[PDB]
Amino acid sequence: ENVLTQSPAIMSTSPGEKVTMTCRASSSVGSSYLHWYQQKSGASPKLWIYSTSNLASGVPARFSGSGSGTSYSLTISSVEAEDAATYYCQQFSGYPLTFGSGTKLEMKRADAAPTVSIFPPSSEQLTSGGASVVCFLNNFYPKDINVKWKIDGSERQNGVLNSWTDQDSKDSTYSMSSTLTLTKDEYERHNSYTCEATHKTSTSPIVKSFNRNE
Amino acid sequence: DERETWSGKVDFLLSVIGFAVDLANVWRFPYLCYKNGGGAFLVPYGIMLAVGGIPLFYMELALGQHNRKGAITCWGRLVPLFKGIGYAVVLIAFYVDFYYNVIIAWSLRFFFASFTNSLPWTSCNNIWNTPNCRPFESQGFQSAASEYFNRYILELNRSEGIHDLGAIKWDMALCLLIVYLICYFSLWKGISTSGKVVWFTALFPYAALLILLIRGLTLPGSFLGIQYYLTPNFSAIYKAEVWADAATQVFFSLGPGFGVLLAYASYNKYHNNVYKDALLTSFINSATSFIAGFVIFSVLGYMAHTLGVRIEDVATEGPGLVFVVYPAAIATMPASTFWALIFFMMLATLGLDSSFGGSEAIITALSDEFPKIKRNRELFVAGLFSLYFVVGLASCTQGGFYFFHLLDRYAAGYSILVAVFFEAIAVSWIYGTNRFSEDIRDMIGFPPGRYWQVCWRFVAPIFLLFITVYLLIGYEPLTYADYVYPSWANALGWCIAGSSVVMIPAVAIFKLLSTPGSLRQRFTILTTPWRD
Amino acid sequence: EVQLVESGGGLVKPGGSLKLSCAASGFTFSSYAMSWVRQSPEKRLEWVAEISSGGRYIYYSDTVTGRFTISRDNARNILHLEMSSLRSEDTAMYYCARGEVRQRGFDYWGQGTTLTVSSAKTTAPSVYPLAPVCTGSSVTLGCLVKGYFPEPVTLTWNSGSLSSGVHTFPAVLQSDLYTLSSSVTVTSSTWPSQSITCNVAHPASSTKVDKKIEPR
Ligand SMILES: CC(C)CCC[C@@H](C)[C@H]1CC[C@H]2[C@@H]3CC=C4C[C@@H](O)CC[C@]4(C)[C@H]3CC[C@]12C
Ligand SMILES: CNCC[C@H](Oc1ccccc1OC)c1ccccc1
Ligand SMILES: [Cl-]
Ligand code: NA
Ligand code: NA
Repeated sequence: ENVLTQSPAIMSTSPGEKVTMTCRASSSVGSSYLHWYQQKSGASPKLWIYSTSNLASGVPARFSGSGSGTSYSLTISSVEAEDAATYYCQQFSGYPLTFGSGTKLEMKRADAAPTVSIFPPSSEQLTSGGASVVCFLNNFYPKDINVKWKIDGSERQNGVLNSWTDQDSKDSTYSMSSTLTLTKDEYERHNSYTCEATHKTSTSPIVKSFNRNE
Repeated sequence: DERETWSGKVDFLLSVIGFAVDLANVWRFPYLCYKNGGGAFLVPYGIMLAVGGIPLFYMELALGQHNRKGAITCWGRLVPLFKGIGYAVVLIAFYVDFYYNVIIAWSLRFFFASFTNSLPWTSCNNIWNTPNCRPFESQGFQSAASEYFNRYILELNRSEGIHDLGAIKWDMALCLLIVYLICYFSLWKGISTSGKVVWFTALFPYAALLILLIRGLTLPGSFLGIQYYLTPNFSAIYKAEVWADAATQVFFSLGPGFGVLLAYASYNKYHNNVYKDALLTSFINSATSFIAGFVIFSVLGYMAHTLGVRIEDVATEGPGLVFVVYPAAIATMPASTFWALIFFMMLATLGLDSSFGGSEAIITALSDEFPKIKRNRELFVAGLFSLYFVVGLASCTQGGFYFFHLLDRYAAGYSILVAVFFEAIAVSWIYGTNRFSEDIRDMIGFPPGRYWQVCWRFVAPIFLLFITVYLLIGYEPLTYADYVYPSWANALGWCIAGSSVVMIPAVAIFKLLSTPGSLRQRFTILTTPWRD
Repeated sequence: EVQLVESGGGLVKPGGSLKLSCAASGFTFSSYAMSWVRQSPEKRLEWVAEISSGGRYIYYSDTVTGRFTISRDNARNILHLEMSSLRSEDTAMYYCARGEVRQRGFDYWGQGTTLTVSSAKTTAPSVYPLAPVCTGSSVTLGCLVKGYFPEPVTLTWNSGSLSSGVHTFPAVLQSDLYTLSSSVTVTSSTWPSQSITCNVAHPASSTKVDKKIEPR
């Protein structure tokens, strides 16, 4: 097959900025056979640019494409906030039809520190014989963040489920939940529980903790 | 089933170009402009070209590239019921080779006769002349070039008709031999060599046309001829005869549904953009005709101005124009020998690559249906051209022109019109535009517009019928000058013309009475295409 | 005017067999070539199969060929995709897509339909209410939806009355089971003076649970 590689995978962009994402093919593609699609979150892809030069209907003039052979690109003269989406290149030159790995447009914003909450296992889960300590980290930027779990001052690094949210539509921040999961016995043999988040917005890790005696 | 293919895109293009353009561009197209209102004739010609010829031209090329088989096999695979179209088409191409190539023979004969300080058709004091000879065309008289072509080259005066072919012109038989020797050694290895011979035979006419255009325009009175050529008379557009001449010219000058574009395109790559090929080649064919018009009438005006000859007597069509009228002007201008040799070599190459296509249409259509001769190409076409030559000697006799003229008015004129008519009906109604538009989309990436579909379905059959009816209305028992053909000659002509069309029901009735089931259950099997 | 709706799809064990469909309306369906394009979990696009305007031309991708079969109904305007010998790599959002013209690509896409191929067992979620560690200007409450399969789950707060300050985190598969969490943030006055309830709905297990957060 003719595999299409798109770069970058993820692109951070403030509205007003000019950006250029590229689509590179393993084999030569006819200029009239490479197309571009935009896909908003939770929606079906739309034909954006066909034959790498021609904008589909509805597509703002700010969008354009260029390229030939094995190197193509989608260029936006002036990014708007409504351009936050994933862009796929596709060749219909030869079978099998292939799409590109995709390029995701994410917006920029001032760096935000995470408001952080820690939660002890519910009494209800404790009856079941399990114990999940949950740590929330909300409305921060940029996306990448690093938690660490401590039990009685000692670091624990297993039984953890981390989950980021996608970029929020208006504020443009992110959120991440960490879930330390222990057994019933493991949870009660200790007392102090701690989760810290190292994020670039501070170089001192914010700390949230509780103990089983208050 | 993956066959040979063109050793280059240009090889195919020049093959189609070479086939499409021939003497008709030179000797019919400009005369029509002249007859039917000059530049005003371009309107019915252009419209009939847009809605009649080019759709049919495009259709056959697509059919060729898609099914990838010759005429007989392709139509059998398209519609089993109408497979006889393939046979009807092939034996038409077969009939034409019997008389068409002698035009090329006449070309070479004049080409050899032009190796002289003085061109022999200039004077009236030669051994082959009569008191009725005058230096140029005149009402009530004969011209020195007419008497040269008739009393010397053809020796036609020594024939009392088609019953009396008389002796054989061995100087003409030799030229016809040379023609087939060229045709042989261009087609015996297939398109690998034929696609290279067309680099000369299809490009030399443009080399010749260019310097005949310059020489034509530099002549005094040249602009006068262009006036006669293109002075618009839109009153012609209101005339139905003008449209019919336009429609007829467009059809026969593009040659669609003749089995040759089919054969040529059958060697194309499957995903080749045959739509661009159809438009490019169609234009070049008509553009060549337009250019050739200037080439011809620039010299025609020169004659009417500096030679004192009526325009009515020189603005003619057919072999009278390039074997008599045009060389007559050539022999009067400086460096006459140069322009003679080039002209005659133009007309020769102008027919050769057409003769290639006609023949190749046969050889390809047979190789796809019969593996026996696909394995033995050289042996087959040697027997073919030998058959051509043997009977072609009848065209080399003193009454040879009478033989040529008979076939010309019967062999392919009517037969192919109703053949292509059934072709349009077969693909647009039996095979359907739906399936054909689908085939084309798979090839070139996109389906034909609603325009082509409407034209293939409604305009094309009416277009073809508008011509068939027209050739029938203007019918007249075959004559030539004072000479009137005997009734049996006319009867034989309709047999030759009929032996083609009769293949349509003959195989239809045949394959019907070869089918299991019911009458409703014959048509479905014989209606369902090969792809199943 | 132009509308494409995919139907079928759902949970299927490996080797299983299902038939996806797409109902087209707003255009001459018999005049256009349709395609099936599937999306990875990872939100990657992969072409599956193409069928011409008359079904006389079919193309499959290498992963799909021999197992899937694309069909057409030009009478009722329906595109079909039968799947057999299903593998866990076939899990995707399957899109009804139409392009007649190679040169123009796929100008219309359907809403899609989700196919899940897994040997994982359909379990019901354990919904755990969360009250925070026994005060600031605002309070943050949570809800843990643990150990369920398959996707999706529908989580709202107080009948979905409040949508501000809520962050529901996408599910993550661990040992063939999904765990999902969510947080809500309200003014410290609002809670616990008022009731904040977690509304979790897992249709695959017919589970509807409403847990509300107690301060203690
Ligand atoms: C006689 C004067 C006035 C006009 C001369 C016309 C000449 C220059 C034109 C007419 C037909 C043309 C050719 C027909 C099409 C092709 C195929 C293309 O892939 C390469 C160019 C080539 C080979 C063209 C070269 C230029 C050409 C030869
Ligand atoms: C488009 N070009 C015109 C030549 C056209 O094709 C042929 C040329 C030579 C042999 C067979 C031909 O036809 C199959 C034609 C058609 C009818 C009568 C004479 C000539
Ligand atoms: Cl013409
Ligand atoms: Na012609
Ligand atoms: Na020719």
